[PDB]
Amino acid sequence: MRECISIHVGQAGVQIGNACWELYCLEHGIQPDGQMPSDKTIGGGDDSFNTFFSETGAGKHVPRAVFVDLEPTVIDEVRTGTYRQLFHPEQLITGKEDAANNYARGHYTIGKEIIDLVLDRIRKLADQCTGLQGFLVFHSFGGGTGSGFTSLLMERLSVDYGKKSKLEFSIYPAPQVSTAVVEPYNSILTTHTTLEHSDCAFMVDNEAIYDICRRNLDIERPTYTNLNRLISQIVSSITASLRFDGALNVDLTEFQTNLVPYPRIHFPLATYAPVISAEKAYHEQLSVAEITNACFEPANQMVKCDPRHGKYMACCLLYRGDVVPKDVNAAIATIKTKRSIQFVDWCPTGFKVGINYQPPTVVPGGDLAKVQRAVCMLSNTTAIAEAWARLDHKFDLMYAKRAFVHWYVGEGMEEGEFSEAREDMAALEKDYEEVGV
Amino acid sequence: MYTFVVRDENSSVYAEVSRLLLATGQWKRLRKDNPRFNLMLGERNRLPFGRLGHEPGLVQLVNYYRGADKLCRKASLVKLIKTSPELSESCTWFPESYVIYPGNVWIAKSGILISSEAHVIQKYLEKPLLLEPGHRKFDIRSWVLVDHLYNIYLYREGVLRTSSEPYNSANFQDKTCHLTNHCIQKNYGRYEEGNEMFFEEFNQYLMDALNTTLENSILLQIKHIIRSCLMCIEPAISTKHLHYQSFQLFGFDFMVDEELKVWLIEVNGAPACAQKLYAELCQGIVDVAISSVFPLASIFIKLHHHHHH
Amino acid sequence: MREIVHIQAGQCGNQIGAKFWEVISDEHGIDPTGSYHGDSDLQLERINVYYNEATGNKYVPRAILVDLEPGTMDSVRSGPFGQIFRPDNFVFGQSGAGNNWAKGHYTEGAELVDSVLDVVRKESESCDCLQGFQLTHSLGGGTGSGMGTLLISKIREEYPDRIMNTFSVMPSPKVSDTVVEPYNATLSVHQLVENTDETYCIDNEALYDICFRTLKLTTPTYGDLNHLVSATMSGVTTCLRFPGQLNADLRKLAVNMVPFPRLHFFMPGFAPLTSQYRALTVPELTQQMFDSKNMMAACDPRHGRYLTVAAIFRGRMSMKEVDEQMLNVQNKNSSYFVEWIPNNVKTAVCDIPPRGLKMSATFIGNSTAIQELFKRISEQFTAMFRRKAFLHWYTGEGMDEMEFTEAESNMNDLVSEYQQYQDA
Amino acid sequence: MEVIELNKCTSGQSFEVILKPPDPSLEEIQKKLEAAEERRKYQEAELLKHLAE
Ligand SMILES: Nc1nc2c(ncn2[C@@H]2O[C@H](COP(=O)(O)OP(=O)(O)OP(=O)(O)O)[C@@H](O)[C@H]2O)c(=O)[nH]1
Ligand SMILES: Nc1ncnc2c1ncn2[C@@H]1O[C@H](COP(=O)(O)OP(=O)(O)CP(=O)(O)O)[C@@H](O)[C@H]1O
Ligand SMILES: COc1cc(C(=O)c2cccc(-c3ccc(C)c(O)c3)n2)cc(OC)c1OC
Ligand SMILES: Nc1nc2c(ncn2[C@@H]2O[C@H](COP(=O)(O)OP(=O)(O)O)[C@@H](O)[C@H]2O)c(=O)[nH]1
Ligand SMILES: [Ca+2]
Ligand SMILES: [Ca+2]
Ligand SMILES: [Mg+2]
Ligand SMILES: [Mg+2]
Repeated sequence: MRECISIHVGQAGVQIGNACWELYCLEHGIQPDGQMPSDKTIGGGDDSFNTFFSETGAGKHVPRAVFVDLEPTVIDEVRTGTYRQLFHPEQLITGKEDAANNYARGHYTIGKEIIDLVLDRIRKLADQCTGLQGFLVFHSFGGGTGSGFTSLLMERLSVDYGKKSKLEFSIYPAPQVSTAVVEPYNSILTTHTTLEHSDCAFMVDNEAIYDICRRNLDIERPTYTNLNRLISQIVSSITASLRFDGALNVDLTEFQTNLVPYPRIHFPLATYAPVISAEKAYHEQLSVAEITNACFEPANQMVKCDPRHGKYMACCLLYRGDVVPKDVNAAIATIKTKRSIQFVDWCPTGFKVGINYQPPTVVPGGDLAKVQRAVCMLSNTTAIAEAWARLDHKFDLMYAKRAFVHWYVGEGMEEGEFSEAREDMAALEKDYEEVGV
Repeated sequence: MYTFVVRDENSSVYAEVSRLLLATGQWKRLRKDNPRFNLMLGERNRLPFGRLGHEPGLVQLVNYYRGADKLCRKASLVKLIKTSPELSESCTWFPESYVIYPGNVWIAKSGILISSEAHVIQKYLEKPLLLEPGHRKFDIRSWVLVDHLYNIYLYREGVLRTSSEPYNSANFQDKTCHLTNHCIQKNYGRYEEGNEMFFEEFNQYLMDALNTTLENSILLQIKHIIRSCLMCIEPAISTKHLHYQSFQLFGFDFMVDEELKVWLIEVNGAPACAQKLYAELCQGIVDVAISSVFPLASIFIKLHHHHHH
Repeated sequence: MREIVHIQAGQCGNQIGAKFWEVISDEHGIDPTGSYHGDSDLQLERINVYYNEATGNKYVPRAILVDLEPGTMDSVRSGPFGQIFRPDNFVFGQSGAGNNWAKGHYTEGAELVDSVLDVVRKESESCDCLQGFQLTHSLGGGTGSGMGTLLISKIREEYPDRIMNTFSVMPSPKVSDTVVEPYNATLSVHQLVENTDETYCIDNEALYDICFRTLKLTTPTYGDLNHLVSATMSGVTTCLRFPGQLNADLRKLAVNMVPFPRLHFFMPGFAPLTSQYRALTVPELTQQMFDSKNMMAACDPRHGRYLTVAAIFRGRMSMKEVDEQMLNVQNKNSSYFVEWIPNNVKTAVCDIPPRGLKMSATFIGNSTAIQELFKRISEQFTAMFRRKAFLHWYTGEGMDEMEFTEAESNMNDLVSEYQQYQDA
Repeated sequence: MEVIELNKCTSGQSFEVILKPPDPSLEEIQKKLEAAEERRKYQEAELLKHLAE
């Protein structure tokens, strides 16, 4: 097997990491102290779960994880929390002073003083790996640490580990969930600087997740805990094929090959069904037809947009639970006739299906009900540019007035880096349109 | 107080829907670039549909259907009809049309050519119906309102955009008797005012000169064509279950031939109304399309027909 | 970033400053001797921001009390919470500043300033992570105005990367000690424009009107005005003093409220206005906090546009109701919030309410309407300055007329700058 | 509708179904980080010079 290092930058990265590693532990039957009773090879192994966990002589299973924050409060809840014994303290890295929602402060100022420390703790994990694949990087677009320090890590990770793949899990900013005014600036800056350094990136619009939690979980005012627990199910779906026996998406290189033919257009749309409330007394369990069909409804997407006015370059279906191939193909046959699913002329209209028979695991006392079967569609549609356009418009509105810019310049950053980053985003929007019309 | 913006100044129709809303005392108009609106009255080109429906706390509606351009451009209207099974390549009510990029009489259009020698080449209807006294061509314009629920509403008043020059079989180069557009004519208003015969007068002519009615001879085929065309594209454009909602006024253009067979010519995405009818149509758009989504403190005929088979 | 060093300067500075410590020490359950006698743990989780922990489990305000005469500071020591302050942090000269900016900034204050800075450094030294400074003062007298802005300038030299914050009380003929106040404020505004990150503009005009009109107090004392100031100060420091959701600090506030560095003058407000039995519904709080009659700076927010807004709700209430209501004013008054800064209103909630009320709201607006405040003071200035009236008091302390002309120009510039963005 | 490359195991199975056919260096990073520290320390100098005046 080939090991995968997960890196969690910023508050949003760290708390989403918490959620994912909690879920992974439940899925593989690993406990808070880190014992895994069902493991018989004590002290080591090369099972699929070992891609994400190392092992010790005493039988602890240890996340291949690095949590990085420029301030201590959030990672201090990992240090004192339920899964404190799970991690080695050297994996949990904190600063003293955060980046105050300032890309430039995260990237240039407070970044410079901590980048060498973090790459060192990353090297400590890379030296325990017989054959490292690369990295899963979790962060917000909006935070200063999330935007700024991530982009510098991604710059350095290309130099020190040029052979390895890098995937992003990126939280796109939403007014409805603790947005600051400057996050559009932060989002464009980090997107520009990280674009060439990232192989495949899964955007999760906080707006989409928040409404899913209102509409489908009946949660009046969703907390980060609600959103993260749901985001981690989508994450688990996507990383299931790295951690379990299977033949679709078995290494990080395959995610790029299957979902990303055009390297810059590397933002696959995630769609997920079914999301059902645990407080719902009566629930009629949904079928393979009904949940595959739910994958083409915008209300279930991780970013709101309209795939019907865009073109597909790749589509994966990752099923978890009681599913068989003939049920999937029958559902695919029905759906092709009803909906607008246009592909690009140079790609085969098709679907790579992955089925794992273990149904989705749910956190006890969580908000999601256990379900017999679930699915995560990963589709590289040009419709996701809708999200870039929104973000670009907000940038244009503020940047026309030079609003807030002085805070960035005051950290050594040149004004030209704004319009430069915005030009890359102007080129990015144009790539989507050529391919998509 | 609901809110709206205006991003088309040319729109004769939505100029009047803008003025009707303000003069209710319950709708404030905002600036062109203010994001916090209930209703867009949008542009024709490049309407930014990707920005709609992402404003927390507002329900956003817009007067265009994203994707409706497929029925409204000539090139893609032909391509839609040739490819969709529900309107087959053996479609009886569409004139035989072809596409090549830059009785055997044809017509070319997107500056209009009619010959046999010489964008879309179309079968030219050599034997059209001719209103007497006159011996003259006309076309019918029907106004259709598709609301947010995809109810198709046909407005009861249409209009005949008539010619006022006798039709000619030998002479093609003369454009005034063959092409019946209101702009190209301005005998401008010899037989009826401004080359506009409304539905009451045209019903009576049919009763007298032909012993039939507008409803039977023509309007059933119109209702079938409108309903066939809009239900074809419903999956591609419907805003049911979407983060913003759409309505749209369409203008359908028809030709009636000698044996009373109706033929679709063009669907019009941003249609102008007729001078008399603005008052009543623009009020109906408000009642049905706008006030349904945004309630305050029938002129249409609804098209629906679930035949079992 | 947790520790703040509080400085209070002059008569007004020490009066409002003393009420702040009375108010917030009651909210954190600290008594007049410094001992905690509370009930929640949430009262002590961010107590480090304003207090040091001493021997015997005592809490001592990180407060430096500055004046150029002993009167007011002796009243503070005699007053109800006087014993809680560290006695070494009382730093005071003897001759006063005679409501003279020049005496505060250039002569009398010069003699005393370095010993204030020794205490500031002392308090700074034993901070784990200092986020910056807040000063309470008026701009109309001599000490708080002139010496207060001298301190600010000096603190920026020594701590250029920390945040400077002011609660700056503006003068008005309705609540007036001397005719030279417009001069003293104009000289101070020039200092504040350059050397502070955030300034809360408490206009005394506005505090008087709130006491007169919208509270039915016929004869307002300074104590009646200072009730309103201390309640607002408690309001705007809520996120600093209790948990939590946004790790709240002075810098993040500054980054998000201040789109252009010179335009950092905020218009604070409070709801409900007090001096009750019925608790306010969330719609009422939302109406009242945005109401002109509840603003502490005598400006009509309808005469300008909001650049940024920070609203802080306090008490047990439905956040669903808060979000709906906060979205309702933005969507029903959308012309008054600039379109070119998307989503410029930021909302925050804290479960603990202030003494007396069940629920309350604190408003913090960076409106371009603040220009009216600076124009009002610029007119009062020019009325006198065109005849060089009362200038001898300043020229006798070594100042030139040039320095007045400069300050007049710098303030009229500030007013032009606010006007640029109100039409943009 | 052809169902190709079908692989199975005990924990799941996977297949494809087709409906129709058709970096800067360590020097340059440490460079432009240090160029922003110069502009930072220049700005602080112009402040400490202006305060000295
Ligand atoms: N989904 C999710 N989003 C979060 C979470 N925490 C913060 N965010 C979002 O991330 C953005 C703010 O960035 P953060 O990650 O909190 O900031 P940071 O990276 O810690 O950076 P600084 O605080 O600026 O140093 C906003 O869009 C928040 O809504 C979380 O736990 N889950
Ligand atoms: N196949 C055909 N047979 C007979 N007449 C035809 C025809 N195709 C076009 N015409 C005539 O040409 C005229 C204008 O053509 P067409 O309707 O395609 O353009 P147009 O864009 O001006 C309609 P509008 O702008 O009102 O939607 C019509 O009024 C019609 O009488
Ligand atoms: C000092 O008191 C406050 C601090 C803060 C913050 O720390 C903070 C953090 C992140 C974002 C924002 C913020 C502020 C204003 C706007 C317009 C915005 O979009 C974001 N602030 C916040 C406060 O207000 C809620 C504070 O006041 C008590
Ligand atoms: N709101 C308020 N204003 C005050 C108070 N004391 C003085 N002022 C105002 O402050 C100005 C006088 O400044 P003062 O603080 O007495 O002078 P200093 O001691 O030299 O700084 C005038 O505008 C007064 O109206 C007070 O307790 N509350
Ligand atoms: Ca093992
Ligand atoms: Ca002396
Ligand atoms: Mg943070
Ligand atoms: Mg006095």
